[PDB]
Amino acid sequence: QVQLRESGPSLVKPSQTLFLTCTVSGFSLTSYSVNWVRQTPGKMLECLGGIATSGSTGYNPVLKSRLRITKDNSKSQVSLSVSNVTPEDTATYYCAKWSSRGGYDCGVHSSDYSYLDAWGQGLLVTVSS
Amino acid sequence: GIFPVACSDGYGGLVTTDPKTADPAYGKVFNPPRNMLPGRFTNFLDVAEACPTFLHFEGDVPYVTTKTDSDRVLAQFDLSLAAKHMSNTFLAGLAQYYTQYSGTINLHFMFTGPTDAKARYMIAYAPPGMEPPKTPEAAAHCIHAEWDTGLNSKFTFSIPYLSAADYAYTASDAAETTNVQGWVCLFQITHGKADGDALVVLASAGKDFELRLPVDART
Amino acid sequence: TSTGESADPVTATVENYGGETQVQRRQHTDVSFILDRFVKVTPKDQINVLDLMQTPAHTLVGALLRTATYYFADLEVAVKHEGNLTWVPNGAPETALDNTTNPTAYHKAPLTRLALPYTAPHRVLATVYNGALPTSFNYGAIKATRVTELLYRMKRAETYCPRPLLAIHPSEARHKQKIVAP
Amino acid sequence: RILTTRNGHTTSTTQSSVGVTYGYATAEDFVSGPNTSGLETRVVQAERFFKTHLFDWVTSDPFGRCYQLELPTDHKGVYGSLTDSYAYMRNGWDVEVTAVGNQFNGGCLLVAMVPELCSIDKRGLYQLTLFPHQFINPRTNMTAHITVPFVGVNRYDQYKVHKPWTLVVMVVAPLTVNTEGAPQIKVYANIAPTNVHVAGEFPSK
Amino acid sequence: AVLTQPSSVSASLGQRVSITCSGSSSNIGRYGATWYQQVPGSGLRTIIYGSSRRPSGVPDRFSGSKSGNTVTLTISSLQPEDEADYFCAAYDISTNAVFGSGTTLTLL
Amino acid sequence: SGNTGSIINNYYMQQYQNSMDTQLGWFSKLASSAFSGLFGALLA
Repeated sequence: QVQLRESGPSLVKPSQTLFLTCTVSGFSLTSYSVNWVRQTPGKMLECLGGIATSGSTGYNPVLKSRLRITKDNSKSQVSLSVSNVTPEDTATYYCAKWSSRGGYDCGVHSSDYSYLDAWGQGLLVTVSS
Repeated sequence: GIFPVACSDGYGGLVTTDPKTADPAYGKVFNPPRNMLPGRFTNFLDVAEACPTFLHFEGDVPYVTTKTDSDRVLAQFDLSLAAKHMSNTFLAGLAQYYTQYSGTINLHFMFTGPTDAKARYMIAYAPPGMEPPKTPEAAAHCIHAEWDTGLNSKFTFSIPYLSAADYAYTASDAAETTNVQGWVCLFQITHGKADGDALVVLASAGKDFELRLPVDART
Repeated sequence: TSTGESADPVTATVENYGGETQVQRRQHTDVSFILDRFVKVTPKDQINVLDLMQTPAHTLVGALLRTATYYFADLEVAVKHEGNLTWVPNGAPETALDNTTNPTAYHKAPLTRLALPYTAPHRVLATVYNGALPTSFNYGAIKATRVTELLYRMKRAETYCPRPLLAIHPSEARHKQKIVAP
Repeated sequence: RILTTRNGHTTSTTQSSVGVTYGYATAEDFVSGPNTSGLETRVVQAERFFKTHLFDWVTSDPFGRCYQLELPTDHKGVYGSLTDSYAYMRNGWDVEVTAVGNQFNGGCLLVAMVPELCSIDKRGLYQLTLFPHQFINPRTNMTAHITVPFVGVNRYDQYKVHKPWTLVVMVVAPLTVNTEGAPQIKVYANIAPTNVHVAGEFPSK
Repeated sequence: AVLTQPSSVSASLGQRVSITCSGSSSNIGRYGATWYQQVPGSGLRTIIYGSSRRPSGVPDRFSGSKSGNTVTLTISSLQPEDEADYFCAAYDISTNAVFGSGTTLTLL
Repeated sequence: SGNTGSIINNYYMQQYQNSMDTQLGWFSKLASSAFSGLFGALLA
């Protein structure tokens, strides 16, 4: 069955790079893209971006220049990076799968014929000074 | 008597860029014949115009994957040769050394999807006066081109150089913040079953890309 | 004589009552001669751009350049320097000035005179601009370890659209200046 | 000396004028240069007069009074939306200013289109006749007619950043003469953009 | 969160619940929005995609429709397993999706 | 043309001496258009 396990660091000091990963399991990353969406404490959702099956990907325009997403096509895990975290980046971080080959940008969040069916359990990233 | 001359107090030093041909040492050396040799290019922008190279998009790829929604925007980039999207092409790598260009940069788009899936894209140049376009409907007005995929996939476009100055800089100095040469765009106005089907892009010089005032840079 | 104010030039010619006007010899008041002279310009120590507007306002070439809005000039800079100075073209990187490939020159003599060609992007330059002039009105820039004095020349100038010129306003009538005499 | 003028479908006729004044040229210079790649497209529906109210000079108004309208001002309809909807616009100006003297007001007035004017200083006004001017004395005439071509370092000018021509209408004769004449003489301006061209279209909203 | 959501709505079992999500001309109407669900303590699921469809694996009692610039989620029957946060999310012309606040739906 | 004497031609070509103008396709024409003639009959 398809499932997404996300491993990352928690409790890290602000102004530092964040290395998150979403080990993908159950299917080939080449056939389904993955998108990253976060949830700040309480109730909100600020789309971060995603990586298509192909190398080309996209990010949130207001949060771009501090996001870089790589893809180990063999280990089947996709990674995030956040350049410099601030006490407000704290959120619940998810990784999600689209049903079509390319869903890299925030455009996959609202689509006529494509959805995000598989979601990871989500990691809570805490940063504070 | 002897012929008098007045050695000028000035302009006797080495300019370092002066037609001067240094005087002769160890002459009468006939180098081996190097005539009729292949791949000889007299000047640059003859290779750039003729051998197109890829452009750089998000994730370090030369292609922009078609999104699955019917109407969406693709890769939009500033026009100046220092644009992260052209940071890895021969054209920008060479125009780095020159201070101002005066020519139409030429873009080649070729479709790599299977014959199963068609798609129809458009590219629209937007002058530097107002915010770039964000939708095909709001971008059809400026100079644009539309094309369908078919047996022949390569569709060129000649990005028109039109500016208020006969030449235009190739290095965007930090003073300004919205590029004075305007943005180009690439839109999904509609596609068939092609989702995540790569459209590789190319760059080149046009029929008149003239480059002048070569300068140095740390690179 | 007696014409309306239609902004049309009218000249008496000093013969409209008697006598005949002499054959005035007109030379070295044209725009090339009077603008071909050198002019010291206060130079920023170790780095400075060549903007003809940097010339002092109260000077022959300075004022007779500010008299015209648009001017095309090839410039013959004559710099006194302490070490190798380099001259980058008009649209060039700050880091590019400190290079040997870009034209620099070696300390050879009292002063090193460079013929710097007209390297601006615009059709012609401007002395006043609607909206400080744009940063694009330049003849490159130069950079030495120190520059003791700078000198511009406007070679083969061709100017357009005259601008108001001003003379010093005397405090009393017929303002007098001490003239050279034995 | 009737001068009937015409631009597009708007015509201005003056019963008593002194003569049109060309400035710096008689016709426009070369249009489709090397920069715009020949994508220039001439607009002809935009060459029409527009009325623009300007200062009202009274007896209390001293010699130095200068009122300069930055040239091209806000416009409605063709040539107003155009600058908003096009990039790198070019146009020569035909300018007209009319002050009703009534023939008993001998106060003179000087109107001169100046090249990228920048708030000309009190000293500068004396040698301000160098620019194309018609100085209208109400006894002699009630209107001023000047025409000038597009003059800038740039081949085409983005009117959204800077404006090349500026009307400068100053009271050359000190004060004004109101010896049983007009109480105050308000001056208007029939400006008319002639020979206009545009280069690039904007992405519209 | 940059869209209009009607706080939290409630109803009893076997009652029809309609949650409206009101956006703007650029964000909604051009493209139909999507509807998520988040059980307190667990992750996000997709309930409506394309503003009017269902993902397979979701029961038929969820129905959404789009009108003008507002969409609406209609639970034709409520069940104990349908209590959770409901977010509406939609792609804005700014190239960044704009999310609702979450219509906690509490069963009585 | 300008201030120069130098009856001998420049050693360097014109191209390396200065820059070259490129073609496409007044005030001395205004001074000579000057209304010198007197408006009315000179007598005596």
